[PDB]
Amino acid sequence: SVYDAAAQLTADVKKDLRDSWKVIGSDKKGNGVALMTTLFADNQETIGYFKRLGDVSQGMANDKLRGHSITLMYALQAFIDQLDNPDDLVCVVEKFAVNHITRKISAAEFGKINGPIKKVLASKNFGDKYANAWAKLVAVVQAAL
Amino acid sequence: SVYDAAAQLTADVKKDLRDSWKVIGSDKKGNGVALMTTLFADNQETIGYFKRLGDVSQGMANDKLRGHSITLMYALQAFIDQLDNPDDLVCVVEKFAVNHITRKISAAEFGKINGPIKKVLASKNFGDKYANAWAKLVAVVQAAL
Ligand code: HEM
Ligand code: HEM
Repeated sequence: SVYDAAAQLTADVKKDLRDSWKVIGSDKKGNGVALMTTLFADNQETIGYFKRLGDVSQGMANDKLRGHSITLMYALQAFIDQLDNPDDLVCVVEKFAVNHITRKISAAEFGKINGPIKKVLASKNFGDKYANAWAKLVAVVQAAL
Repeated sequence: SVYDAAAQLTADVKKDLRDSWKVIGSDKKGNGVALMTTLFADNQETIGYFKRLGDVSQGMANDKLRGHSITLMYALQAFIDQLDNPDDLVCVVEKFAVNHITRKISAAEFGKINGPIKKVLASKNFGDKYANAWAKLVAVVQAAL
Protein backbone atom coordinates (compact mmCIF):
# COMPACT_ATOMS: atom_id res chain seq x y z
CA SER A 1 0.00 0.00 0.00
CA VAL A 2 1.43 3.34 -1.12
CA TYR A 3 -0.57 5.04 1.62
CA ASP A 4 0.95 2.86 4.34
CA ALA A 5 4.38 3.43 2.80
CA ALA A 6 3.85 7.20 2.87
CA ALA A 7 2.92 6.90 6.55
CA GLN A 8 6.44 5.60 7.22
CA LEU A 9 7.82 9.06 6.47
CA THR A 10 8.10 10.28 10.06
CA ALA A 11 9.17 13.74 11.22
CA ASP A 12 12.79 12.58 11.57
CA VAL A 13 12.82 10.92 8.15
CA LYS A 14 11.35 14.00 6.47
CA LYS A 15 13.97 16.18 8.15
CA ASP A 16 16.86 14.00 6.98
CA LEU A 17 15.48 14.00 3.44
CA ARG A 18 15.20 17.80 3.38
CA ASP A 19 18.64 18.39 4.88
CA SER A 20 20.42 16.05 2.49
CA TRP A 21 18.44 17.29 -0.51
CA LYS A 22 19.59 20.83 0.19
CA VAL A 23 23.05 19.57 -0.78
CA ILE A 24 22.45 16.95 -3.48
CA GLY A 25 19.72 18.99 -5.16
CA SER A 26 22.05 21.98 -5.57
CA ASP A 27 23.73 20.39 -8.60
CA LYS A 28 21.03 18.52 -10.50
CA LYS A 29 23.08 18.01 -13.67
CA GLY A 30 26.20 16.79 -11.88
CA ASN A 31 24.56 14.55 -9.29
CA GLY A 32 21.83 13.44 -11.67
CA VAL A 33 24.36 12.06 -14.15
CA ALA A 34 26.41 10.65 -11.27
CA LEU A 35 23.37 8.67 -10.09
CA MET A 36 22.70 7.25 -13.55
CA THR A 37 26.31 6.37 -14.37
CA THR A 38 26.63 4.61 -11.01
CA LEU A 39 23.45 2.64 -11.69
CA PHE A 40 24.83 1.48 -15.04
CA ALA A 41 28.23 0.62 -13.58
CA ASP A 42 26.98 -1.43 -10.62
CA ASN A 43 23.92 -2.89 -12.36
CA GLN A 44 24.93 -3.36 -15.99
CA GLU A 45 21.88 -5.57 -16.54
CA THR A 46 19.64 -2.49 -16.41
CA ILE A 47 21.30 -0.74 -19.36
CA GLY A 48 19.04 -2.49 -21.87
CA TYR A 49 16.02 -0.59 -20.54
CA PHE A 50 17.60 2.72 -21.56
CA LYS A 51 17.96 2.01 -25.29
CA ARG A 52 16.51 5.43 -26.20
CA LEU A 53 19.43 7.24 -24.55
CA GLY A 54 22.00 5.69 -26.87
CA ASP A 55 25.53 5.00 -25.62
CA VAL A 56 25.25 5.71 -21.89
CA SER A 57 28.96 5.02 -21.32
CA GLN A 58 29.58 8.50 -22.73
CA GLY A 59 28.09 10.00 -19.58
CA MET A 60 27.94 13.79 -19.48
CA ALA A 61 28.86 13.96 -23.19
CA ASN A 62 25.58 12.22 -24.03
CA ASP A 63 22.93 14.90 -24.60
CA LYS A 64 20.00 12.51 -24.13
CA LEU A 65 21.45 11.08 -20.93
CA ARG A 66 22.07 14.57 -19.56
CA GLY A 67 18.52 15.70 -20.32
CA HIS A 68 17.13 12.55 -18.72
CA SER A 69 19.31 12.91 -15.62
CA ILE A 70 18.35 16.53 -15.02
CA THR A 71 14.68 15.64 -15.42
CA LEU A 72 15.04 12.77 -12.95
CA MET A 73 16.33 15.21 -10.32
CA TYR A 74 13.22 17.35 -10.78
CA ALA A 75 11.09 14.30 -10.03
CA LEU A 76 12.96 13.91 -6.74
CA GLN A 77 12.47 17.65 -6.16
CA ALA A 78 8.73 17.11 -6.64
CA PHE A 79 8.75 14.38 -3.97
CA ILE A 80 10.55 16.55 -1.42
CA ASP A 81 8.22 19.50 -2.03
CA GLN A 82 5.19 17.27 -1.36
CA LEU A 83 6.34 15.85 1.98
CA ASP A 84 3.94 18.06 3.96
CA ASN A 85 0.82 16.62 2.30
CA PRO A 86 0.67 12.81 1.92
CA ASP A 87 -2.28 12.93 -0.48
CA ASP A 88 -0.32 15.11 -2.90
CA LEU A 89 2.86 13.10 -2.45
CA VAL A 90 0.92 9.98 -3.37
CA CYS A 91 -0.57 11.37 -6.58
CA VAL A 92 2.85 12.58 -7.74
CA VAL A 93 4.45 9.22 -6.94
CA GLU A 94 1.73 7.34 -8.83
CA LYS A 95 2.28 9.61 -11.85
CA PHE A 96 5.95 8.63 -12.06
CA ALA A 97 5.15 5.05 -11.15
CA VAL A 98 3.08 4.79 -14.33
CA ASN A 99 6.10 5.96 -16.33
CA HIS A 100 7.94 2.88 -15.09
CA ILE A 101 5.11 0.37 -15.14
CA THR A 102 4.77 0.97 -18.89
CA ARG A 103 8.52 0.31 -19.15
CA LYS A 104 8.08 -3.04 -17.38
CA ILE A 105 10.10 -1.98 -14.32
CA SER A 106 9.28 -3.98 -11.19
CA ALA A 107 9.51 -2.88 -7.56
CA ALA A 108 12.62 -5.02 -7.12
CA GLU A 109 14.45 -3.50 -10.08
CA PHE A 110 13.40 0.04 -9.17
CA GLY A 111 14.98 -0.58 -5.78
CA LYS A 112 18.36 -0.99 -7.48
CA ILE A 113 18.61 2.81 -7.30
CA ASN A 114 19.27 2.56 -3.55
CA GLY A 115 22.88 1.56 -4.14
CA PRO A 116 23.67 4.59 -6.35
CA ILE A 117 21.86 6.96 -3.97
CA LYS A 118 23.88 5.68 -1.01
CA LYS A 119 27.10 6.14 -2.99
CA VAL A 120 26.25 9.66 -4.17
CA LEU A 121 25.26 10.64 -0.63
CA ALA A 122 28.47 9.18 0.81
CA SER A 123 30.58 11.17 -1.65
CA LYS A 124 29.01 14.27 -0.09
CA ASN A 125 29.66 13.07 3.47
CA PHE A 126 26.11 11.86 4.19
CA GLY A 127 26.16 8.39 5.74
CA ASP A 128 23.89 5.39 6.25
CA LYS A 129 21.45 7.49 8.28
CA TYR A 130 20.57 9.52 5.20
CA ALA A 131 20.75 6.55 2.83
CA ASN A 132 18.11 4.79 4.92
CA ALA A 133 15.88 7.87 4.89
CA TRP A 134 16.03 7.93 1.10
CA ALA A 135 15.35 4.20 0.95
CA LYS A 136 12.03 4.86 2.69
CA LEU A 137 11.10 7.48 0.11
CA VAL A 138 12.03 5.09 -2.69
CA ALA A 139 9.87 2.50 -0.92
CA VAL A 140 6.83 4.70 -1.52
CA VAL A 141 7.40 4.46 -5.28
CA GLN A 142 8.01 0.72 -5.05
CA ALA A 143 4.64 0.27 -3.35
CA ALA A 144 2.99 1.71 -6.46
CA LEU A 145 4.76 -0.55 -8.96
CA SER B 1 17.15 24.80 -34.63
CA VAL B 2 16.09 24.47 -30.99
CA TYR B 3 19.48 25.85 -29.98
CA ASP B 4 18.88 28.97 -32.09
CA ALA B 5 15.44 29.49 -30.56
CA ALA B 6 16.94 29.22 -27.07
CA ALA B 7 20.04 31.31 -27.73
CA GLN B 8 17.76 34.15 -28.85
CA LEU B 9 16.08 34.50 -25.45
CA THR B 10 17.25 37.95 -24.34
CA ALA B 11 18.13 39.22 -20.87
CA ASP B 12 14.89 41.20 -20.67
CA VAL B 13 12.81 38.16 -21.62
CA LYS B 14 14.61 35.97 -19.10
CA LYS B 15 13.95 38.62 -16.45
CA ASP B 16 10.21 38.70 -17.20
CA LEU B 17 10.05 34.89 -17.17
CA ARG B 18 11.83 34.67 -13.82
CA ASP B 19 9.82 37.44 -12.19
CA SER B 20 6.49 35.94 -13.22
CA TRP B 21 7.57 32.39 -12.34
CA LYS B 22 8.44 33.52 -8.81
CA VAL B 23 4.71 34.01 -8.41
CA ILE B 24 3.02 31.44 -10.65
CA GLY B 25 5.52 28.78 -9.69
CA SER B 26 4.97 29.33 -5.96
CA ASP B 27 1.67 27.42 -6.05
CA LYS B 28 2.31 24.55 -8.43
CA LYS B 29 -0.76 22.54 -7.44
CA GLY B 30 -3.15 25.48 -7.69
CA ASN B 31 -1.81 27.09 -10.86
CA GLY B 32 -1.00 23.78 -12.50
CA VAL B 33 -4.58 22.58 -12.21
CA ALA B 34 -5.82 26.01 -13.31
CA LEU B 35 -3.70 25.76 -16.46
CA MET B 36 -5.03 22.32 -17.34
CA THR B 37 -8.67 23.12 -16.61
CA THR B 38 -8.43 26.31 -18.66
CA LEU B 39 -7.01 24.31 -21.57
CA PHE B 40 -9.94 21.88 -21.45
CA ALA B 41 -12.44 24.71 -21.11
CA ASP B 42 -11.22 26.74 -24.09
CA ASN B 43 -9.97 23.87 -26.24
CA GLN B 44 -12.42 21.02 -25.69
CA GLU B 45 -10.96 19.18 -28.68
CA THR B 46 -7.89 18.33 -26.57
CA ILE B 47 -9.78 16.44 -23.86
CA GLY B 48 -9.55 13.15 -25.74
CA TYR B 49 -5.74 13.21 -25.58
CA PHE B 50 -5.88 12.95 -21.78
CA LYS B 51 -8.01 9.81 -21.40
CA ARG B 52 -5.47 8.31 -18.97
CA LEU B 53 -6.44 11.01 -16.48
CA GLY B 54 -10.09 9.93 -16.40
CA ASP B 55 -12.82 12.54 -15.83
CA VAL B 56 -10.90 15.83 -16.00
CA SER B 57 -14.06 17.78 -15.15
CA GLN B 58 -13.48 16.63 -11.57
CA GLY B 59 -10.66 19.16 -11.28
CA MET B 60 -8.63 19.15 -8.06
CA ALA B 61 -10.56 16.11 -6.81
CA ASN B 62 -9.16 13.98 -9.65
CA ASP B 63 -5.90 12.63 -8.23
CA LYS B 64 -4.53 11.68 -11.65
CA LEU B 65 -5.18 15.19 -12.96
CA ARG B 66 -3.67 16.69 -9.82
CA GLY B 67 -0.56 14.52 -10.13
CA HIS B 68 -0.18 15.38 -13.81
CA SER B 69 -0.70 19.10 -13.20
CA ILE B 70 1.88 19.28 -10.42
CA THR B 71 4.46 17.39 -12.50
CA LEU B 72 3.82 19.69 -15.47
CA MET B 73 4.80 22.67 -13.33
CA TYR B 74 8.12 20.99 -12.56
CA ALA B 75 8.85 20.69 -16.27
CA LEU B 76 8.39 24.45 -16.44
CA GLN B 77 10.58 24.76 -13.35
CA ALA B 78 13.28 22.85 -15.21
CA PHE B 79 13.04 25.27 -18.15
CA ILE B 80 13.29 28.37 -15.95
CA ASP B 81 16.27 27.01 -14.01
CA GLN B 82 18.22 26.38 -17.23
CA LEU B 83 17.67 29.79 -18.87
CA ASP B 84 21.32 30.88 -18.57
CA ASN B 85 22.76 27.79 -20.27
CA PRO B 86 21.22 27.12 -23.72
CA ASP B 87 23.05 23.79 -23.93
CA ASP B 88 21.22 22.48 -20.86
CA LEU B 89 17.92 24.16 -21.75
CA VAL B 90 18.02 22.39 -25.11
CA CYS B 91 18.56 18.86 -23.80
CA VAL B 92 15.75 19.30 -21.28
CA VAL B 93 13.42 20.75 -23.90
CA GLU B 94 14.17 17.87 -26.27
CA LYS B 95 13.43 15.37 -23.50
CA PHE B 96 9.93 16.75 -22.93
CA ALA B 97 9.46 17.17 -26.68
CA VAL B 98 9.81 13.42 -27.14
CA ASN B 99 7.06 12.90 -24.55
CA HIS B 100 4.72 14.83 -26.83
CA ILE B 101 6.04 13.58 -30.16
CA THR B 102 5.11 10.06 -29.08
CA ARG B 103 1.56 11.28 -28.43
CA LYS B 104 1.44 12.82 -31.90
CA ILE B 105 1.21 16.39 -30.57
CA SER B 106 2.13 18.90 -33.28
CA ALA B 107 3.96 22.20 -32.84
CA ALA B 108 0.71 24.03 -33.59
CA GLU B 109 -1.24 21.97 -31.05
CA PHE B 110 1.41 22.49 -28.38
CA GLY B 111 0.95 26.22 -28.96
CA LYS B 112 -2.61 25.95 -27.67
CA ILE B 113 -1.11 26.25 -24.18
CA ASN B 114 -0.41 29.95 -24.79
CA GLY B 115 -4.03 30.90 -24.19
CA PRO B 116 -4.24 29.25 -20.74
CA ILE B 117 -0.81 30.61 -19.76
CA LYS B 118 -1.96 34.11 -20.68
CA LYS B 119 -5.08 33.77 -18.54
CA VAL B 120 -3.24 32.34 -15.53
CA LEU B 121 -0.68 35.14 -15.76
CA ALA B 122 -3.51 37.67 -15.93
CA SER B 123 -5.05 36.26 -12.75
CA LYS B 124 -1.88 37.39 -10.98
CA ASN B 125 -1.81 40.72 -12.83
CA PHE B 126 0.97 39.90 -15.27
CA GLY B 127 0.09 41.59 -18.56
CA ASP B 128 0.76 41.04 -22.26
CA LYS B 129 4.49 41.74 -21.88
CA TYR B 130 4.77 38.64 -19.71
CA ALA B 131 2.44 36.59 -21.91
CA ASN B 132 4.70 37.44 -24.84
CA ALA B 133 7.78 36.31 -22.90
CA TRP B 134 6.17 32.96 -22.14
CA ALA B 135 5.13 32.52 -25.76
CA LYS B 136 8.81 32.81 -26.66
CA LEU B 137 9.71 30.04 -24.23
CA VAL B 138 6.91 27.85 -25.59
CA ALA B 139 8.31 28.57 -29.05
CA VAL B 140 11.57 26.90 -28.01
CA VAL B 141 9.66 23.68 -27.44
CA GLN B 142 7.79 24.16 -30.71
CA ALA B 143 11.14 24.27 -32.52
CA ALA B 144 11.61 20.67 -31.37
CA LEU B 145 8.21 19.45 -32.57
C1 HEM C 1 15.17 7.55 -7.77
C2 HEM C 1 14.40 6.74 -8.66
C3 HEM C 1 13.99 7.08 -9.94
C4 HEM C 1 13.28 8.18 -10.34
C5 HEM C 1 12.76 9.30 -9.45
C6 HEM C 1 13.01 8.03 -11.76
C7 HEM C 1 12.43 9.02 -12.57
C8 HEM C 1 12.22 8.88 -13.96
C9 HEM C 1 11.64 9.89 -14.82
C10 HEM C 1 11.10 11.24 -14.37
C11 HEM C 1 11.62 9.38 -16.08
C12 HEM C 1 11.05 9.98 -17.35
C13 HEM C 1 9.63 9.51 -17.59
C14 HEM C 1 9.20 9.69 -19.03
O1 HEM C 1 9.31 10.83 -19.54
O2 HEM C 1 8.73 8.71 -19.65
C15 HEM C 1 12.19 8.06 -16.03
C16 HEM C 1 12.33 7.22 -17.14
C17 HEM C 1 12.79 5.90 -17.08
N1 HEM C 1 13.15 5.25 -15.91
FE1 HEM C 1 13.29 6.02 -14.05
N2 HEM C 1 13.49 6.80 -12.22
C18 HEM C 1 14.11 6.23 -11.12
C19 HEM C 1 14.72 4.96 -11.11
C20 HEM C 1 14.69 4.06 -12.18
C21 HEM C 1 15.30 2.73 -12.14
C22 HEM C 1 16.06 2.13 -10.96
C23 HEM C 1 15.08 2.15 -13.36
C24 HEM C 1 15.54 0.90 -13.84
C25 HEM C 1 15.93 -0.28 -13.06
C26 HEM C 1 14.34 3.13 -14.14
C27 HEM C 1 13.99 2.96 -15.48
C28 HEM C 1 13.47 3.95 -16.32
C29 HEM C 1 13.34 3.81 -17.76
C30 HEM C 1 13.61 2.57 -18.62
C31 HEM C 1 12.92 5.01 -18.23
C32 HEM C 1 12.67 5.37 -19.69
C33 HEM C 1 13.81 6.20 -20.27
C34 HEM C 1 13.52 6.68 -21.68
O3 HEM C 1 13.38 5.84 -22.59
O4 HEM C 1 13.42 7.91 -21.87
N3 HEM C 1 14.13 4.32 -13.42
N4 HEM C 1 12.53 7.76 -14.72
C1 HEM D 1 3.66 24.41 -21.12
C2 HEM D 1 3.44 23.30 -22.00
C3 HEM D 1 3.42 21.96 -21.64
C4 HEM D 1 4.29 21.29 -20.82
C5 HEM D 1 5.49 21.89 -20.08
C6 HEM D 1 3.90 19.90 -20.84
C7 HEM D 1 4.46 18.91 -20.02
C8 HEM D 1 4.04 17.58 -19.96
C9 HEM D 1 4.61 16.55 -19.09
C10 HEM D 1 5.71 16.73 -18.06
C11 HEM D 1 3.95 15.39 -19.38
C12 HEM D 1 4.21 13.98 -18.84
C13 HEM D 1 5.06 13.15 -19.79
C14 HEM D 1 4.93 11.66 -19.53
O1 HEM D 1 4.93 11.26 -18.35
O2 HEM D 1 4.82 10.90 -20.51
C15 HEM D 1 2.96 15.70 -20.38
C16 HEM D 1 2.09 14.76 -20.94
C17 HEM D 1 1.17 15.00 -21.96
N1 HEM D 1 1.01 16.24 -22.58
FE1 HEM D 1 1.91 17.97 -22.15
N2 HEM D 1 2.81 19.71 -21.69
C18 HEM D 1 2.50 20.97 -22.18
C19 HEM D 1 1.50 21.25 -23.14
C20 HEM D 1 0.67 20.29 -23.75
C21 HEM D 1 -0.36 20.56 -24.72
C22 HEM D 1 -0.76 21.97 -25.16
C23 HEM D 1 -0.91 19.36 -25.10
C24 HEM D 1 -1.92 19.06 -26.03
C25 HEM D 1 -2.75 19.99 -26.75
C26 HEM D 1 -0.20 18.34 -24.33
C27 HEM D 1 -0.48 16.97 -24.40
C28 HEM D 1 0.06 16.00 -23.57
C29 HEM D 1 -0.41 14.62 -23.51
C30 HEM D 1 -1.51 13.99 -24.36
C31 HEM D 1 0.26 14.01 -22.52
C32 HEM D 1 0.03 12.59 -22.01
C33 HEM D 1 -0.78 12.57 -20.72
C34 HEM D 1 -0.87 11.18 -20.12
O3 HEM D 1 -1.49 10.30 -20.74
O4 HEM D 1 -0.32 10.98 -19.02
N3 HEM D 1 0.74 18.92 -23.50
N4 HEM D 1 3.03 17.04 -20.75
